[PDB]
Amino acid sequence: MVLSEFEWQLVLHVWAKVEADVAGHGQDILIRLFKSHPETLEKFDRFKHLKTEAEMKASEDLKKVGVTALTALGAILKKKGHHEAELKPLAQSHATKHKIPIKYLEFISEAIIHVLHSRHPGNFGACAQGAMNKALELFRKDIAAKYKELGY
Ligand code: HEM
Repeated sequence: MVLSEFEWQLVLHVWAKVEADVAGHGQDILIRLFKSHPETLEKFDRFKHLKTEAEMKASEDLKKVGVTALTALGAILKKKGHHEAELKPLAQSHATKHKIPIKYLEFISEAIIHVLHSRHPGNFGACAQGAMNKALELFRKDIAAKYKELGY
């Protein structure tokens, strides 16, 4: 699949808004992921003992991990699909080191959309949501291709 230039424009304008508060978006995304899908927290050896939303909000480690993920995602999105070099190492680490199934990447994609809608009323309508859904789908499909090459 491919996104149109117009779809990329929508994605990257949204992402530039995310960049005004990367840490806050990252915290909200991971907390939404862990509350909606608690099994995902087990994959985080650095902070899998966290239990409550208040503990998660007080964790500097959770915040830093969220910032790193959003930073990498932003760098990849800015390649507008031409992201082979940037995405390959990430796909490899998630297959082999972190052991993240595709279903968990679907869960985090849902969390991203949810948080974008929650944090950006009036600036995240149907056009932007559809474009971001497609960009995240492309990201997941390209990761899945690398997973298949590894037999994961
Ligand atoms: C938008 C999707 C995601 C992006 C862009 C992303 C990006 C990253 C990056 C850049 C790193 C550090 C470098 C590396 O190890 O490759 C990382 C680490 C990690 N990721 Fe992801 N990730 C994503 C989704 C996920 C999901 C859904 C999970 C688990 C359910 C996960 C689990 C981990 C873990 C456990 C680490 C190590 C964290 C730590 O150091 O404590 N990632 N991720």
